[PDB]
Amino acid sequence: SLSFKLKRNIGYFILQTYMPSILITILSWVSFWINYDASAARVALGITTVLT
Amino acid sequence: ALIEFATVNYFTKSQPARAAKIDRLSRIAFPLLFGIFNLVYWATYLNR
Ligand SMILES: *[C@@H]1O[C@H](CO)[C@@H](O[C@@H]2O[C@H](CO)[C@@H](O[C@@H]3O[C@H](CO[C@H]4O[C@H](CO)[C@@H](O)[C@H](O)[C@@H]4O)[C@@H](O)[C@H](O[C@H]4O[C@H](CO)[C@@H](O)[C@H](O)[C@@H]4O)[C@@H]3O)[C@H](O)[C@H]2NC(C)=O)[C@H](O)[C@H]1NC(C)=O
Repeated sequence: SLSFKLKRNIGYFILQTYMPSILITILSWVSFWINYDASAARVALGITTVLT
Repeated sequence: ALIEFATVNYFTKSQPARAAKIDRLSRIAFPLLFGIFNLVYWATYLNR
């Protein structure tokens, strides 16, 4: 038996899937700084974030 | 740009002068910074 122990590099996944979702969550948080009198804006933020 | 808009909206109806000033400054700063970055990037990556 010849065996290999492979450790997966993570940088690609940081560039591809982790950073985008973090940024999308920050975007979601932006909603709380918009006056709660505006409905279209906040719902736009939330729905767009969910779909993204 | 989005955070700048959020700040402007936050300061609107409380300090309209500040919001207008920051919007006016951004209208110039953002394009100029983007153009400078593009120039630097293309210069440093087209000459290697
Ligand atoms: C990747 O995946 C593979 C597959 O699982 C791993 O391969 C295993 O490697 C380990 C060690 O590297 C193997 O274990 C070895 O077994 C030998 C034979 O075992 C006999 O003796 C034991 C009791 O000691 C009985 O229970 C068994 O039934 C056999 O009769 C041992 O001789 C080896 O050394 C042991 O004894 C010496 C005595 O001096 C000690 O110094 C050692 O520390 C150790 O205790 C060792 O135990 C195992 O069998 C392999 N798997 C298979 C399926 O065979 C790879 O290790 C893993 N990692 C990598 C990097 O590839």
